[PDB]
Amino acid sequence: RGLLPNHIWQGDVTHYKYKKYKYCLHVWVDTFSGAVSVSCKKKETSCETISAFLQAISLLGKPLHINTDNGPAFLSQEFQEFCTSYHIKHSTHGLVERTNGIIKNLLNKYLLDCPNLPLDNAINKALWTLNQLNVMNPSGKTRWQIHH
Amino acid sequence: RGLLPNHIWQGDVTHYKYKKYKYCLHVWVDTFSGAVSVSCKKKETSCETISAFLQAISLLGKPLHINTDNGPAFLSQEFQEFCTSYHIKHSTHGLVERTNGIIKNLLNKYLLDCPNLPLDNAINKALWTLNQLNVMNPSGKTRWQIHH
Amino acid sequence: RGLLPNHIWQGDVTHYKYKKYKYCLHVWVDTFSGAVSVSCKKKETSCETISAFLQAISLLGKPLHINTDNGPAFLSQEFQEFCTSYHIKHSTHGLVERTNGIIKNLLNKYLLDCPNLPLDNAINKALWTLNQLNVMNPSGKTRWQIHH
Ligand SMILES: [Mg+2]
Ligand SMILES: [Mg+2]
Ligand SMILES: [Mg+2]
Repeated sequence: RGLLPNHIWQGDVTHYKYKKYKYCLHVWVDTFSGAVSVSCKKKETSCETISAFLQAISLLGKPLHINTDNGPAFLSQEFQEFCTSYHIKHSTHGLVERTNGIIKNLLNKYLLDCPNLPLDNAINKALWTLNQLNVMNPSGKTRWQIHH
Repeated sequence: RGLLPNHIWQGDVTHYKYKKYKYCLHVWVDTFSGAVSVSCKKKETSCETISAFLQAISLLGKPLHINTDNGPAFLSQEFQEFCTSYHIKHSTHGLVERTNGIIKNLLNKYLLDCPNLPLDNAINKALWTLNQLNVMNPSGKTRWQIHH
Repeated sequence: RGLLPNHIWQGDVTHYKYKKYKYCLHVWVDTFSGAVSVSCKKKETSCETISAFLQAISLLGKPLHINTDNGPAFLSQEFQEFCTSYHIKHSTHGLVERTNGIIKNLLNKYLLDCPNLPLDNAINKALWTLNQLNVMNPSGKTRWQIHH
């Protein structure tokens, strides 16, 4: 739906069980490039949501428009004030699901390749692998090449 | 005073009290874009000054010319050798104060939003928020957009 | 041998003794820009090799072609599958040695400047110093300027 990179992003929190803890993967994806940010958090309150959103922006640039679900972190006064103050349009009207699934498959593969190592490493390598290594179809480009 | 990004930077150390420790915020700011680096350090010796300066350069690019105060870390043989070896003009002739103040206000806001979380997180989110989110006047651009 | 940045990289693991432990510096260098990645690892199995290679790619971009020695991490089924899946040509035919030496000299200098601080800090500052600060001859440019 975005017409160029950083026009319109989609965001949701998805859940990932590892060692009997259910982590909150905060996931943002550009609707034009398919480029992704994901932050592994223990929670999904406004303090973690704003934080993941800043991580995403540091990696992808500032979006003009974000679309989320009606989850309460996204509807909090803290998140609306953030978006208003920094001129980010926020609406609340599949890309994220499909991106979640690709993330989780890479995350699982990296956990098994390196079982000794922390969850954060696997998330990181999943993230960078998807954006920079993965060649997309029909374009022949990576998300990173289309985005930047 | 700089004519384009990375022509001339201003640098100083400012102090920030948190939990009865006075941290040294090493702050560099581009005089053209207003783009900022800040590193939270426990000290301001040459080893920390060179380190913050490398953090700044990794984030902003290499400057042609830096201007500092006469603080001893900046006048150390270690810092002069660094600047000489890598062809960075160093002179020792408000932008930093005003930038300090904006940093500290964002840092305080993030500490109160997230009281449970470490100082480093608040510094980081202050830093990225100021460079990438904040829209400057009359230009309508962020520091990041002007700088890069 | 590369005709522009990210055409052809050279990679090897070199060893660095610090406090009676022999670390594995995984080193990648672009044959055109001379730009470098180095990751300090405890080991050189496929899990660490793929990880250092992702660190390198995050910093330098995705290469078309990599050349390594016949070390077993590079010949592992895991590393060949990685290269095949993401369309990176891998051959197994001085740049790395000379780069190792420059890295190690900067690493030693930073350890002595800051003896109190961890090895990882010295590696990091060595890495960024070499890519961004060091002016190369006859070009007058840093590795970073040529690469990006
Ligand atoms: Mg949701
Ligand atoms: Mg001072
Ligand atoms: Mg070898």
